Amino acid sequence: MIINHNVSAIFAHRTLKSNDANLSKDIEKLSSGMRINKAGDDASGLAVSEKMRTQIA
Amino acid sequence: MIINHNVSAIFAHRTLKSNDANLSKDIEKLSSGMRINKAGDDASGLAVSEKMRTQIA
Amino acid sequence: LMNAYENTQASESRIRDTDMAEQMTSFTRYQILTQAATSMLAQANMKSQSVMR
Amino acid sequence: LMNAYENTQASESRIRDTDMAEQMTSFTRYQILTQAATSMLAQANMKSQSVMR
Repeated sequence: MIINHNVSAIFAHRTLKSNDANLSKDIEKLSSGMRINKAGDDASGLAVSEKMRTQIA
Repeated sequence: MIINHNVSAIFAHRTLKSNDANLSKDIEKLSSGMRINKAGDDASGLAVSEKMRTQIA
Repeated sequence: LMNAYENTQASESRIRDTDMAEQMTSFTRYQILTQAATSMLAQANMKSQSVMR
Repeated sequence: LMNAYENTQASESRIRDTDMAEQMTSFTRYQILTQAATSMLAQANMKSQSVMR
């Protein structure tokens, strides 16, 4: 075995890494009660929503 | 994972901070029965209402 | 005088007074949002313990 | 008198009373760090026994 580098640990670190980032956004949307929180969740959806919020006001 | 700081709890608490904050203003109007409890919520609405209450009295 | 007073009181009510039916709907909105943001905050606390193993 | 009492109390409570939700976050954070160093503290003691064979 090539003990010098842990290739499986490199892969496992990245696979775990993405799930944590995905997990964080799920906690974001359940806490705030809205599907879009920051610029980056949906570029178009924010722009469509804000105009509707202008109409509602 | 990053353990020295946790931004999942940061966003949730700041979300909770404004969740509780607006709930306080909901109790104000429900208990009072008056929609404008303090100045700023409707600055000109409160101002016109005072001029109306001036005439009503 | 009475008629004008009655009309201004109706006019002042719209701006100044609140709707009990309307505000309760908004009141229950944040109350559930309060619990949800609280429940997820506890979940975020438990999140970081998983790296100990 | 009653109005200033409520407002002064709010101003005081902000600087004095603590937010339980935010405080629980830092408390749970520091608890894991204590288990982190304790785990590493144990390792550093067993490390010294390599060359001592």
